[PDB]
Amino acid sequence: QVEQSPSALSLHEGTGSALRCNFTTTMRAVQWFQQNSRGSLINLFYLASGTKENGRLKSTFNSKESYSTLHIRDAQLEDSGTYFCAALRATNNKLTFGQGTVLSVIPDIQNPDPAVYQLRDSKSSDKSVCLFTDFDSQTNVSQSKDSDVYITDKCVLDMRSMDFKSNSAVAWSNFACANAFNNSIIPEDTFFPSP
Amino acid sequence: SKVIQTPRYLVKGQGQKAKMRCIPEKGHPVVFWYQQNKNNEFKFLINFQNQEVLQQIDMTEKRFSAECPSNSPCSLEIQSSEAGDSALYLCASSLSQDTQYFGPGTRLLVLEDLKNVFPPEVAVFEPSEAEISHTQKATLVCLATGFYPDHVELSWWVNGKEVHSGVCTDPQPLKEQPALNDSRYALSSRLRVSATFWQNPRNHFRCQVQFYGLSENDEWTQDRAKPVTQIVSAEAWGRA
Repeated sequence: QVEQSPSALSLHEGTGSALRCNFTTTMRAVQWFQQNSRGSLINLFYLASGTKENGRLKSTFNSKESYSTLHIRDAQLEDSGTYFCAALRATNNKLTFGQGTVLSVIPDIQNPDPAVYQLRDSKSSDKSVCLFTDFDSQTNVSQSKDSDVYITDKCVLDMRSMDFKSNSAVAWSNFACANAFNNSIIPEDTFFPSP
Repeated sequence: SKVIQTPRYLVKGQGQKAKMRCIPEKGHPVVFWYQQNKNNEFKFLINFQNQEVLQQIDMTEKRFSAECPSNSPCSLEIQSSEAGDSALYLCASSLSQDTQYFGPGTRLLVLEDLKNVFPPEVAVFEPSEAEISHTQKATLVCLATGFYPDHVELSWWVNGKEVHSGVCTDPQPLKEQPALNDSRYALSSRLRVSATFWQNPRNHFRCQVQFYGLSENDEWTQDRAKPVTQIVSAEAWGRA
């Protein structure tokens, strides 16, 4: 079988790290995958020996030494996902998977502008949601403590043409935006439009 | 390398039959089936070369029938569906050449019955004026609510084309009623555009949710509309 490490990983955008897989029996080959949010296993590498490169990824495999590494450099949001190594036994065409590395890339917010806005339904004016947006990645969004209040985790979107990234979280219920996110710790300077 | 698997999601009640198909790119005669659970453990199920099985899980653990007929898609089928079957069924293929290429898989969920299955309701919320004048940008928010199970795929469409830039969708739906293991779900997504783009009333925005529910085969004996696989959408036009 296999021992993959780390189990979980947080990289700031632009930084790098290495995943490792030790094999506790002798393997003849290894494959590395990235599983995206869609659940798609995307092939990164296949190796029977040596070292290969593939963009910002590097991979090494040594059968005698019984390990493989996967190096990520200059981490991009797109790198987020769960990485697996999988090996073929030397003496069985079935792959044995490592436990996985869950990789989170922390987006670099260039110009934080924390705010909470209220948005109305296109169809019905009375329905509305609250959008907390433009805070830097240091901020965390806490779930609601009230059962009639819904608060999503934070999500980073990337407007590529403008080279602009922004975090946001959504809250709604069946109330006031001014206190929708109160159980979270939000920047002191957070803009609360005066509607 | 371009493996096909259908359906992308499957929901079944206990004791029902669960069938999924795989179609390897031609040139690949070797087909593998793997099961991935929610703790990310993979379990090899079976291996085919041509129409012949090479390897297989332990016989006393085998819960499925499977075959790769000539000129037909590989199928894998569970006859008496049970909760413990709920998982991501992955199909892979290879050509000698040892590399395995995976399909997008079939996400199977098994419930006591199909009575709590509900399609999503979908709504689009328009950017606030305050955000526009403060940031020169405009975020639209889509809410998909009251669906069960969480078998959905949300996409955004701008003037008839699918967009990915400026979009972010929750990784995890939330439970409308966390106390109930039977709770319905909600999901949010944002699409952000420049103020000028939003303010051009010639621009059209649609939030589309593909829901995976019951098929013609499932028996619906209930007062409400059979919650079949369907698309639900909500839209908005740009606004000066």
